[PDB]
Amino acid sequence: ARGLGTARLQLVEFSAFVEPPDAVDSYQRHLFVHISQHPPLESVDVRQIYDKFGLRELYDRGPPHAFFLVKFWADLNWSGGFYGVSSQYESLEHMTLTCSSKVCSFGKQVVEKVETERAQLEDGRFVYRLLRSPMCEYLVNFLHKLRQLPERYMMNSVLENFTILQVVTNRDTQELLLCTAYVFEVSTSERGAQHHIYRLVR
Ligand SMILES: *CCC(=O)n1cc2cccc(Nc3cccc(C(F)(F)F)c3)c2c1
Repeated sequence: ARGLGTARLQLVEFSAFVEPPDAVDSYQRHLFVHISQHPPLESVDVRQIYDKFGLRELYDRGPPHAFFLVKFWADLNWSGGFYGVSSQYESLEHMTLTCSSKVCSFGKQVVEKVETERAQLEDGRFVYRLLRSPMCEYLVNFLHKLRQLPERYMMNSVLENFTILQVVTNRDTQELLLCTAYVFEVSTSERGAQHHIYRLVR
């Protein structure tokens, strides 16, 4: 694969953002993370991130190529605005998707989010839109609380135990389509949000 996504279901865009209250007057938005997919990928052993998450249960269930690892270098420099998460997938089949998002701190599932979104025909492609979903209030507080840590390495220390498991399944057939594991560091002030996309093997 050359990017995040199987060839049965591919991730177009994924972003967690904030819009300040004066975005109505003049629109700006700040990206905590961002993936835009609109050279093959490097390999990471899934046995090496088992402790951070069920990943082993899902991986043995398969298929292996559906599993990806993304690390974010989040932008945490930017209160009371809207906090949003947007996801967008594309496929050549017409499916109904179930997208579970399990957020674990220290391996303990803190928040889980399950969503359903059915296909839409758009220019020879089937587009799945989960745009502008409000962020969990826990995650807004955690992002807030992480923001005034006095040191960058303390932020990285806390984020060492903070993981997100993305599970996208065909709702009708119950089969797994895409699985992404998110591991977090914090980017510097001068750099924006960044990602690297690995592929989980073995
Ligand atoms: C709790 C449900 C929710 O609103 N939600 C669904 C998600 C799916 C995937 C990822 C995230 N959150 C996320 C993504 C990137 C970076 C962050 C961080 F807070 F900046 F660390 C959070 C959510 C949130």
